[PDB]
Amino acid sequence: MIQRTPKIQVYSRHPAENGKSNFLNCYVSGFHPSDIEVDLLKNGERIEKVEHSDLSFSKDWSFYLLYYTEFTPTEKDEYACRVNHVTLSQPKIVKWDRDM
Amino acid sequence: FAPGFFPYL
Amino acid sequence: GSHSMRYFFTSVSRPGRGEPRFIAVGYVDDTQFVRFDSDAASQRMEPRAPWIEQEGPEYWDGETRKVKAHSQTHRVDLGTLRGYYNQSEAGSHTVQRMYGCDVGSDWRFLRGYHQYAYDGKDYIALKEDLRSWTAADMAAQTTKHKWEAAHVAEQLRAYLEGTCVEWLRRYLENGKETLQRTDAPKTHMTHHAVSDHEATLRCWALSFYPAEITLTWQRDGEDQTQDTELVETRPAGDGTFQKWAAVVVPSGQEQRYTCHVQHEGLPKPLTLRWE
Repeated sequence: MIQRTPKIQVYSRHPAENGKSNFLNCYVSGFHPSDIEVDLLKNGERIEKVEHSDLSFSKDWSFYLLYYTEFTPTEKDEYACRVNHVTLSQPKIVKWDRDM
Repeated sequence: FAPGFFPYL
Repeated sequence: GSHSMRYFFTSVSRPGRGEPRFIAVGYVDDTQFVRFDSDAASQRMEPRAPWIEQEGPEYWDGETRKVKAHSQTHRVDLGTLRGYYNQSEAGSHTVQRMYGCDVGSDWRFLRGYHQYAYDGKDYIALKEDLRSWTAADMAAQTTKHKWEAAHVAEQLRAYLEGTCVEWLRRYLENGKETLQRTDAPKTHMTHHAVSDHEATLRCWALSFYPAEITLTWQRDGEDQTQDTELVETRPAGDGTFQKWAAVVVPSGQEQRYTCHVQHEGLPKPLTLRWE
């Protein structure tokens, strides 16, 4: 069976500013097949209010999805995206960096 | 507006 | 500027965990406007953009009847391909289907699309002439012969060159505020020391629409494509897009590098230099 590994980008909607509300995004793309687990974490803990876009795909047939949640960045709080998929032996964790 | 004809493989 | 309409459909079998999952989505350029999900409670086509929301009940009812009908065709199709490849009933399989039309700057038909994939690979596709088919293999030749005898290509061509384009234009007019908007990227650069003799220069483009953009770095006016890290264009969540490009520079050489930005919303291409 064809199997393609997801590209992962963790980022905010607006340029981060301590004390101001925004949205934290985790964009997953280029993967196949479609089952995938995507979580957003706050200082190691899984956030509960996470939404996602409707499954869609690119011209090469690979899938893409957007996961997101409302958040207010702080100097100290650390955020990350954790993804699981058949192509990965372990869960892949990407940390949010404000200049990325 | 989606097409209204439904063919089968 | 050129425009497009597209419908993307996904069917996934779940052997023994109820019927297959079916998800349908529709787009106008890069803005999504409708969806259908077989696991949801409504069982109806649903609005995903504010401008389609006040189409009346006759539109919604017709789109719901059509998308249900497509769902059921994909339920039969999964069994048919299972026979064509002589596969067991215990594996999970995926069928994908797309169709669309592109119009040019004059809003006139430019091109039409219709194709299928099975488990991630091309299965059958309508050619650009809208009269012939491209069959990927032996199983797909069987579908092609069926479709040729039933004159399916003729039926698709009248939709792609007629109906598709008419409703695309209607949507372009009704959602004009959203759909005919051009938002130029807000740009800026960041500088960060990685070591005592190298630094990362990052070039950003934010809040732009539509998605298409060209963003590159140059050293003394010469292309730096193999030394640039380019991320994929991505959604901000509010209908706009984002993108960045970075290069690692030797400290002291910042002034040799230029970031070049090209986009529909800009009067003239942009040239930025850290200084």
